[PDB]
Amino acid sequence: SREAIFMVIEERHGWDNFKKLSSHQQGVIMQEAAQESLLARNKGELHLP
Amino acid sequence: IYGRGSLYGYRFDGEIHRQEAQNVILYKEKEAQEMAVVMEKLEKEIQEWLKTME
Amino acid sequence: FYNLYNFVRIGRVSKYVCWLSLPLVFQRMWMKNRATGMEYDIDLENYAPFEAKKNPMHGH
Amino acid sequence: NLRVEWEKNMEIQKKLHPSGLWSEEQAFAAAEKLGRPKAGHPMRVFEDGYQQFDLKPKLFDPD
Repeated sequence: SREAIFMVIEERHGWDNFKKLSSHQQGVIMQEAAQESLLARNKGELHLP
Repeated sequence: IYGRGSLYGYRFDGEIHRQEAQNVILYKEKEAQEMAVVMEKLEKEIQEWLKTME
Repeated sequence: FYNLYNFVRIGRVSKYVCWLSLPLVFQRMWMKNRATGMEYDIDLENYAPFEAKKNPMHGH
Repeated sequence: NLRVEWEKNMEIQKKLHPSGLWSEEQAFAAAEKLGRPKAGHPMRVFEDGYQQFDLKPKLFDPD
């Protein structure tokens, strides 16, 4: 889940800016990214290639 | 978790929030730099006015 | 305390109702800590400060 | 301590209004930034029946 989270983050927000934020907002964005990845709206909600 | 009020981590920490101390240092430097100029100007004005009238 | 709770034992309605206002205490205990460090927008705080003085939109 | 330190550091460099006071410059700048209406003076002391019990009323004067 970390891999997908940080992929989403670096695509959407950036790793440096993410590092600059607080641990709380870091966790908030991480949870949003985890939800975006678990959902997989683009894969038709399917964790397959 | 209970004392922070956050389930993930602390808040108002980070370079976005830590940099404000250095920003205050720079702002205070600028403020004193301008205040010394203003005080010198006002002191020259007063030293002129008093010794002209008083 | 034993006297008070020995009388609580004898009640009929208060001993099962007057405790239902107590979770609200923990609600405040939690929300206060949530608010002690809540991150907010500087622009909205400067434009719409809550109960700040000398706001002409309030009247003073 | 983190919150109040950040708040004080922003109050010093005039990025944030002082504690308990609504500052004009910061509010006008925030309104310009957010594209919102500026904080006006919507009150009307000369409205009918507002300062009738006022011993020291305010006089109308077109400036």
